[PDB]
Amino acid sequence: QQVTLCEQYGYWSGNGYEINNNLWGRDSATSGWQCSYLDGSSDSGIQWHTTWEWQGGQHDVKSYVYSGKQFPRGQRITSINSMQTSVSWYYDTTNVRANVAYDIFTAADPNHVNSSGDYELMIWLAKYGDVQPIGSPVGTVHVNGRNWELWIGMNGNMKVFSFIAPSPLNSWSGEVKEFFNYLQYNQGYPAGDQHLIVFQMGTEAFTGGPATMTVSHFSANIY
Repeated sequence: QQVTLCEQYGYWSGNGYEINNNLWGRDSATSGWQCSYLDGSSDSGIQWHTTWEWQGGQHDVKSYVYSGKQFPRGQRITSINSMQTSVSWYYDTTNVRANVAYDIFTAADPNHVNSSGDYELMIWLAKYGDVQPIGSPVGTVHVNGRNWELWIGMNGNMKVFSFIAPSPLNSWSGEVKEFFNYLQYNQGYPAGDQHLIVFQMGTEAFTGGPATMTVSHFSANIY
């Protein structure tokens, strides 16, 4: 398809969802391109896909195109009752260096710019090739009925918690409050002083292609 977004930061919004052709790191590449496509949307979720090829800058993310759930600013993490989400996705080739991940920012200032936060929570449903999260792994943790390798890193002032699935999860239904709750009581995360800034699902593309990630369904319910 209904909408095609090939420009850097090309953007679509509808039904409480959005897509951003978020090619933030494209200058790191020696060549390449990427488009994002809206296949359909309703109040209950969005269907979209992205196709890309990127070369050069081996360890650099070229893009994190995403579908975001829209929500009002000002929701304190401990006051949020549910951050339920469901996704089904597939890559047309595994011969890429890329991941599939949720990206979530929180900040003490509820009006923080949406490109960062005081804290970042990532949930990596798949990783292809030798790509690795920021920081270092601290062990396996059991969260929301599944096991994850937890990585902790620092990007400027922002502390980053990345939960990595042990094998690709092409379909996942989760309660993201369980991840914040785990962090609150095991990693010193000050959830009572933090507010939700973004809630996104997408793919970080490093190198390879042409490759397509198709998202058959993405939805979230935040209240």
